[PDB]
Amino acid sequence: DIVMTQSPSSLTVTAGEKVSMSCKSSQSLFTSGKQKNYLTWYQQKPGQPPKLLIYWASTRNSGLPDRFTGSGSGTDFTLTISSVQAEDLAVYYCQNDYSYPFTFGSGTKLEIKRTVAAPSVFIFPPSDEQLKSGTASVVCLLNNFYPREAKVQWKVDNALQSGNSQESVTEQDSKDSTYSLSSTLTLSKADYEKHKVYACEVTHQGLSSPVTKSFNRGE
Amino acid sequence: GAGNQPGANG
Amino acid sequence: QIQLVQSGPELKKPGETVKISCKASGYTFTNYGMNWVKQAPGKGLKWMGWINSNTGEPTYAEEFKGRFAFSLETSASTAYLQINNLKNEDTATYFCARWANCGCAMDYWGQGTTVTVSSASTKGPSVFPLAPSSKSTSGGTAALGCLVKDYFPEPVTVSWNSGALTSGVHTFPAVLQSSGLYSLSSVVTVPSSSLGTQTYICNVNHKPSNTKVDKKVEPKS
Ligand code: NA
Repeated sequence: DIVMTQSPSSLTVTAGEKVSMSCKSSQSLFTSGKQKNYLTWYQQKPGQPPKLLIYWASTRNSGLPDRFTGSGSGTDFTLTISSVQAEDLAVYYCQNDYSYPFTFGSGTKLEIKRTVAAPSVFIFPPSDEQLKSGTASVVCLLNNFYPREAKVQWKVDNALQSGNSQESVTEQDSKDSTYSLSSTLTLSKADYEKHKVYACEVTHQGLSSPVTKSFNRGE
Repeated sequence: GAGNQPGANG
Repeated sequence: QIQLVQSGPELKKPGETVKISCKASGYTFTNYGMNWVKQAPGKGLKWMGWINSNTGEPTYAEEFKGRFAFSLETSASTAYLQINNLKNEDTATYFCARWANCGCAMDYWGQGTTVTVSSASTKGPSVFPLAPSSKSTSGGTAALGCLVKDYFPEPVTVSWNSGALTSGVHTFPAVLQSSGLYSLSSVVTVPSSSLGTQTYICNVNHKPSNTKVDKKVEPKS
């Protein structure tokens, strides 16, 4: 059967550049009679179903921009993007459609390189409904930064914390290619009642010095 | 056309 | 105006049985065969098979023969996928997709159905506001959100203002907190002057526990 080898697995480019992704077969995908290729390109943006991009190896779907061109035949195929925009952050999949089984490729993940964006930092004290529940989550928001590497440290009454925090990073954004991070510190209401100053220290390459956002409990 | 005959020969 | 609508996400124990529906509308149903595609969480796409809408004949990929069944109900324009004797490896999102009129590509896709196979039982989330406060101020802009805490399994759906607010929204990937339950937060940045004239409502839907919550996130001070 047809094994679809895709290359490279992840590739990173600057916004505006043109790039190449490769799809290679085991056996040929040529009809020999219709002189048409049964290869299809699909795009999967995060959280969505796949979208049909290109069928018959170069024919574009209805409503598609003219910056995606793939034109291979036989056993070697390429998909190329003329000007990468921030909306093209996705995984690209080739599919054999010549014969059963109609195998997919492994996927190429395309990521964006941009300039440095310092994070804007917000802190949220726990809600009164949750404090009635017995727990207290304090949330620290790092918004719209690049690159992805970022250090976040919790200080409660200027005492660096080592447990009780969980972090989550977004995918790269569809409009400006940045990342967003949340760090959530989780204490009981009792341990929360025993301290006053809650602070979030943030270190990132866009900041000349690390930035601290803080509140005092009860304001 | 069809549609219910995928592939080269259906 | 062609839509494929799939049934909602389900939590099933190992050994149990699941059926997923795929109701198509907008085209003559019996002229376009129906494919199924598996996507394991964080992993790639695998083609499972397809069923003939005209004849009823299924065709399975070799890995899916035996525990998987494709069926149709033509009078309701609906395709069905059934997984028997559920294993751990069946936790995934299952897509139904339509053969294009070419026969060369898959044209219209459903939105996916996530099946989680686990002995554990459903927990519905609690929802707590992340109110704007001036500790939530940067530049001229304010941040606000919703904490969606202590739920099982994934997914939760979060929208804002019944889907009319999308710009500047970050819904974060959930963490697995140490209790085994999932926790998530959804945030938006808005202008700070418009707090007090705009309203921001987070809409949280956890289908496996039939939990729907609308929470108006109001300014603190
Ligand atoms: Na969280």
